[PDB]
Amino acid sequence: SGWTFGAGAALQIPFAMQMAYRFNGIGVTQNVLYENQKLIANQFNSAIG
Amino acid sequence: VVIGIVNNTVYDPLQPELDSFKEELDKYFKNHTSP
Amino acid sequence: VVIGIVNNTVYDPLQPELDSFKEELDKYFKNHTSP
Ligand SMILES: *[C@@H]1O[C@H](CO)[C@@H](O[C@@H]2O[C@H](CO)[C@@H](O[C@@H]3O[C@H](CO)[C@@H](O)[C@H](O)[C@@H]3O)[C@H](O)[C@H]2NC(C)=O)[C@H](O)[C@H]1NC(C)=O
Ligand SMILES: *[C@@H]1O[C@H](CO)[C@@H](O[C@@H]2O[C@H](CO)[C@@H](O)[C@H](O)[C@H]2NC(C)=O)[C@H](O)[C@H]1NC(C)=O
Ligand SMILES: *[C@@H]1O[C@H](CO)[C@@H](O[C@@H]2O[C@H](CO)[C@@H](O)[C@H](O)[C@H]2NC(C)=O)[C@H](O)[C@H]1NC(C)=O
Ligand SMILES: *[C@@H]1O[C@H](CO)[C@@H](O)[C@H](O)[C@H]1NC(C)=O
Ligand SMILES: *[C@@H]1O[C@H](CO)[C@@H](O)[C@H](O)[C@H]1NC(C)=O
Repeated sequence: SGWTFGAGAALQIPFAMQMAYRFNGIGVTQNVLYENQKLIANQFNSAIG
Repeated sequence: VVIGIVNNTVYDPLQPELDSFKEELDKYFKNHTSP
Repeated sequence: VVIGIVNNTVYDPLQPELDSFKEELDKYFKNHTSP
């Protein structure tokens, strides 16, 4: 549900396109996530291990 | 390259101010051909 | 539906362009009007 559940009703959102909202708030356009969706996932999967 | 892309049409916004001008620009070409 | 709205004119940025391109075509269109 993203951050929407801490500020009212809870609205769902696909997780693949929720990181695009977090990337947008940093200063990088949201296209760079979809270009490297597989590369970013492996970096997060490996760093959590 | 992106996963989940879908097919659709993106509306050109120059055309609405030019499609009416297509009845103007192209017709002006045809405006003097016949006479 | 808006309280306090006012009347004015919003000049499109294509207005100098139409006076330089559309009118240039019109100038070209008017060039063949006399003959
Ligand atoms: C911005 O411009 C528009 C259009 O020029 C103005 O709308 C016009 O407002 C007048 C108000 O007096 C309308 O006159 C009305 O005429 C009817 C009869 O048709 C009469 O029964 C009413 O008592 C009134 O006198 C006029 O029709 C109307 N024109 C259009 C095209 O809607 C508008 O008032 C202007 N903005 C401001 C803040 O004045
Ligand atoms: C950007 O950095 C990432 C992270 O190192 C690079 O991905 C690695 O690239 C090497 C080079 O072949 C591979 O051996 C690794 O397996 C890659 N890591 C993963 C998790 O896939 C990526 O190549 C870099 N991009 C550029 C353009 O240099
Ligand atoms: C979206 O449109 C493209 C463009 O036609 C589709 O790509 C075609 O895919 C078929 C396979 O079923 C190929 O035989 C065609 O040659 C492709 N077209 C081109 C121009 O290469 C694409 O399949 C469409 N997306 C979906 C989900 O149907
Ligand atoms: C053709 O040109 C004349 C001006 O000579 C104009 O009045 C007329 O509207 C034009 N025709 C069209 C279809 O716009
Ligand atoms: C108008 O047409 C004549 C005829 O060929 C040409 O010589 C002249 O250059 C044209 N005018 C413009 C502004 O192009």
